[PDB]
Order: sequence, then C-alpha cells, then structure tokens
Amino acid sequence: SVKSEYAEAAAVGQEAVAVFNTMKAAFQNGDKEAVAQYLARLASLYTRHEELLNRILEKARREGNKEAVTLMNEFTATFQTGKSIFNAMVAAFKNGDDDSFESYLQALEKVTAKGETLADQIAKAL
Ligand SMILES: FC(F)(F)c1ccc(OC2CCNCC2)nc1
Repeated sequence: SVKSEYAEAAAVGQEAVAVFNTMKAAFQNGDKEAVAQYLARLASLYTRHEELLNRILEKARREGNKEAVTLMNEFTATFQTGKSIFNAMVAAFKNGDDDSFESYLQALEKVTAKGETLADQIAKAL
C-alpha cells in the first residue's frame, strides 16, 4: 500500500540522517577521505528518497486523496530546499571552503528538523 511505501521512504530518510550525523563527526575530525565517501552515500540516499516521495505523491493524486496530496506537495517542496543546500555543501567540500561547509551543514539540520512534524502528518494522512 501507499502507507507501506511511505514507511520504506521514511526508513531511507532516517538512514541518510544516520549517515549525515556520522559525516558531521568526520568533518569535525578533519577526516576528509571519510567525508567524501559519506557525501557520495548521502547523494544516493537522497536521490532514492526523492524518487520514492514522487511515487507516493503520484499515487495519492491518482487515489484522489486531497489531504495527502496537499501535505506531500508541501513536504516535497521542503525536500527540494534541503537538496539545494546539500548540493551547495558538496560544492563547498570540493572547493575546500570549510566556513561554507559548516554553514550549510547547520542549515540542512534546521531545514530537516523543521520538516518533521509534517513528515509525521503525512504518515497519518495516506
Ligand atoms: F542530509 C540529510 F539526510 F537530509 C540530513 C541532514 C541533517 C539532518 O539532521 C538531523 C540531525 C539533527 N538535525 C535535524 C535532523 N538529517 C538529515
């Protein structure tokens, strides 16, 4: 069901969180080789998450579930903000700009934190 597909998507999201918090430790420790690998892993987790979220939204639309569609439109919009910040973080790492990397890191944590009450609302609406 769309609800079990949302539980898979949620698990993928939490994996990226787990990996994101590990990457943050490695960055603070200056282990740049680890950071590079974690950033590649996060790219693959987000790209997967985003595809799943689109399939949930499209299914909610086909089912006529107007409340779930509303919430998923808002949630996917916030997802694209996090993805843009993530991409900027990756660029800062390539460029050797630790000041920007720290800044983006904190921004992505706040964007992710804000979007959590909505994430729980979607689970209940599907
Ligand atoms: F890269 C993401 F996976 F999106 C990512 C980035 C940050 C993040 O932060 C967690 C950890 C504390 N801030 C809010 C939730 N959770 C996920």
